[PDB]
Amino acid sequence: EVQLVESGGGLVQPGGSLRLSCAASGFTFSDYSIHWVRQAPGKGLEWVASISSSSGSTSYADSVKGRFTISADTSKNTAYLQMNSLRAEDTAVYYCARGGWIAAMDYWGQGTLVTVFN
Amino acid sequence: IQRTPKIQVYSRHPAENGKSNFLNCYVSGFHPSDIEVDLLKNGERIEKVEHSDLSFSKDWSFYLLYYTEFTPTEKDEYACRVNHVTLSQPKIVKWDRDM
Amino acid sequence: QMTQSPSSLSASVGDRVTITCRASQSVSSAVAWYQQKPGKAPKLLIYSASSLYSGVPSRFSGSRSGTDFTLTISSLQPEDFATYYCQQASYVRKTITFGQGTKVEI
Amino acid sequence: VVVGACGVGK
Amino acid sequence: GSHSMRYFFTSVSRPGRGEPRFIAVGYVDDTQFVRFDSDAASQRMEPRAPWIEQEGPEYWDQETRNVKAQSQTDRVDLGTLRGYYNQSEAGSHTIQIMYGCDVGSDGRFLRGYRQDAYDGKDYIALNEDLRSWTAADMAAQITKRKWEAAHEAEQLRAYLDGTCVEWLRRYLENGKETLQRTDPPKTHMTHHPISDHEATLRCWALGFYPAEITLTWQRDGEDQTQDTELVETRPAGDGTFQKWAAVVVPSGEEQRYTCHVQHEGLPKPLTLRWE
Ligand SMILES: *CCC(=O)N1CCN(c2nc(=O)n(-c3c(C)ccnc3C(C)C)c3nc(-c4c(O)cccc4F)c(F)cc23)[C@@H](C)C1
Repeated sequence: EVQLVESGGGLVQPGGSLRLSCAASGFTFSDYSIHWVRQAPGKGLEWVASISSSSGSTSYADSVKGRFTISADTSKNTAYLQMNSLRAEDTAVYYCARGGWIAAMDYWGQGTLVTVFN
Repeated sequence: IQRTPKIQVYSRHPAENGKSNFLNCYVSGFHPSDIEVDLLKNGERIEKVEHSDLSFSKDWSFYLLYYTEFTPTEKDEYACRVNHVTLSQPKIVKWDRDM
Repeated sequence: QMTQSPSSLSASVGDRVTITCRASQSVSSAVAWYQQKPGKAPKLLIYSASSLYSGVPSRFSGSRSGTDFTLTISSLQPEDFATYYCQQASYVRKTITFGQGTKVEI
Repeated sequence: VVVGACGVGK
Repeated sequence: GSHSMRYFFTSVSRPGRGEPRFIAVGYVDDTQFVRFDSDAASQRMEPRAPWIEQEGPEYWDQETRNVKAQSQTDRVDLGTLRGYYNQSEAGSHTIQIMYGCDVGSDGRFLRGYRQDAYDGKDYIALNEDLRSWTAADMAAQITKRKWEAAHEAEQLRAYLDGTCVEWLRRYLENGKETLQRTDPPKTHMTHHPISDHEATLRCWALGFYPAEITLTWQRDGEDQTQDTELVETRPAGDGTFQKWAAVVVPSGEEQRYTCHVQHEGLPKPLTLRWE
């Protein structure tokens, strides 16, 4: 029943800006986290950043620590990922997940390709 | 409900006259948390007494540690004055050197 | 640091395959196992390092021998050939770490 | 650390 | 070597005198290490250990925010439980909460706790399976229904099971020289005469940590446990504890009674005798 739909990623120049939006729907948004995980082409999964919808706690991967900022509008069921100072290594497929009370991202999105192109 | 405190007056180190110790008044096993503990020097209250933090045991009964710095001697006698909701009148427990 | 071994292992249908995960400084609570078929969103299999996620077939099972977590597929089937990642979360540092991934082949 | 801000209230 | 980190919260209502008083205390093992008082002017989680002051300002910013949110939560349960028991709104009432975790010597999860109490009596608790509550009376059944419909035991699961274990195994290495020490007791024995034909024997134990000790008075093998004062393990105040056991042995019969001390800081039990 829970559906996580992510959108808003595409071709961007290095040192640009993107705002990836994960439109959650199917659960009380305030009770679950929302994590952003990226899948570099060919390489493996990498956790990027995290948000706790209630209490407003964030986290970052120490490779996107100062560049990315996650926000989340509780009465829109939509968690955002603002990407600044985008490097050539930031290109991947960005999945938005859901921390599911069990210390595991039980529901995942579909993916949103971000192509940092020079 | 309401259970009376259990007072215990002692010293941090074994009592040796002339050597600085700490007088303790360990009140425990009481409820509710409203207690008034005074450390008495020969029937006179001591003003610079610190106390521990209000915790409780496994059965939800509180306990506090009121301590002050004193130097024991043969002349002086120390005690602890405890007034609780369950106690009709304040209880005076003399500091026995042997407990 | 955390190394998932091996980076690739090939086995036939019916075999018993074990993917190990060296979560040195991780609690057993935060260790979960995922299965990503190529070009698809990952799929949770194990959480708390031993508990099967609801709906996952009962041939998957995790364990822990010391500071080392293992995923075992008791009887491999021709749908369990994917890439498997183990996560570990550090509540102190507030970071989820995904293992490199073990590609199970035919 | 103390328990976070998740709960309901007795 | 099992270790535990417990948090004790005491919310006491004082109608007509301001807001309910809230006191929060945390203990790794038996060493307090944090503190919060709703009356102290600081209004912050105050460290009470030397090994906990190495935590950055973000630790004390989150910790203060998460303990005031519990202070305000307990400030509305006191009014909620007051109507649940239908008590007058001009009486003092106490809500006590304890939780934490037990981490073995291996550094692994053993057991997680969550136990509330209204007016000293048990109110509700979290079972060993960490997914079911144990209501204590007929007013706590409403809470057990609010806490099951809203999955209170499943959101809390990731804290006792995951967060306490990860954060308690941070204190045991930061406070390595303090929490992970076993000071053996400084046992001795004293004779206090009360009569010509009766006397008492006091078996002491001073300056031992952790507080878990056992003093027993055996009379030629058989442990008495009768006419044997066994005052509670009392804190010396400097991070160690004291305890003593007494007995009312008759005069001239001193040299047949023995004291045994079983502290984990001792290689083997002691066999104190008179003289
Ligand atoms: C009442 C319950 C309670 O107090 N807790 C709230 C949830 N929680 C918790 N805290 C936390 O910081 N993270 C976390 C971690 C460990 C790493 C990165 N980001 C976060 C937050 C910002 C989401 C928690 N992470 C998870 C979680 C993990 O570990 C893995 C995948 C998905 C997740 F959501 C979690 F389940 C709870 C986290 C503690 C304080 C318990």
